[PDB]
Amino acid sequence: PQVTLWQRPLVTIKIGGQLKEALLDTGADDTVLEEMSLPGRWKPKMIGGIGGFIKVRQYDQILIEICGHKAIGTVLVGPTPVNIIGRNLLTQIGATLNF
Amino acid sequence: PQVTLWQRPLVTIKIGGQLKEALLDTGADDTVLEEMSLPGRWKPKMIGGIGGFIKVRQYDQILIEICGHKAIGTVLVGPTPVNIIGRNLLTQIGATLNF
Ligand SMILES: O=C1N(Cc2ccc(CO)cc2)[C@H](Cc2ccccc2)[C@H](O)[C@@H](O)[C@@H](Cc2ccccc2)N1Cc1ccc(CO)cc1
Repeated sequence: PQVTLWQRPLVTIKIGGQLKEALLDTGADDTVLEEMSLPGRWKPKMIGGIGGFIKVRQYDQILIEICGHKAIGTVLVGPTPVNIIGRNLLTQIGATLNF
Repeated sequence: PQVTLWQRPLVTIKIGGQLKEALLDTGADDTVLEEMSLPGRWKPKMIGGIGGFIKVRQYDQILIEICGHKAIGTVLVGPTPVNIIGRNLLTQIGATLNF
């Protein structure tokens, strides 16, 4: 769909059986989700944002369905205030930015 | 321009006589720029991100030129590590997200 930016560009995702809303975020290189139940192995990573750094657990090869579209990739889970879909998955879904 | 997201979507901007590069960011409601010299005065605000909060100065009715396109809006100037163009100006240059 084409999304104007008058309102935050929020999408529904299903990950790990659960349904969330997430922000489409061209400024994030990676995806980061608030804290959740994901099975399996992960690694601690820390990421920096505005405001400072958080510690995050990195899960690889996670399937996400985002709007109708299905991607697989790394998701970082951690204390974010918002769920962010960043460019590692945006390029799989084929999102583009236009002006 | 149509911009795919395999690299960070950066553009050149001109603000207050100075040239800078900034990130086009759909996750960000507002524009926040690294510390620089701007005329006029300003109001102090606090914004929160990952990591937490920062203290910034709001300037309003600032002219920015972002690729060939001029826009006026509020700009937050503060200790961000990256210059960010958020939705308040992305709206004025007519940016859309498409997938
Ligand atoms: O911290 C933010 N990161 C940090 C970030 C870093 C890494 C990842 C995973 O790779 C995800 C997010 C981005 C901007 C940025 C990039 C790199 C370094 C520093 C900053 C993001 O792209 C922006 O959308 C919001 C995301 C956000 C939005 C709401 C609440 C929390 C987080 N922010 C914060 C932000 C908030 C308000 C404004 C002004 O309105 C601008 C930025």
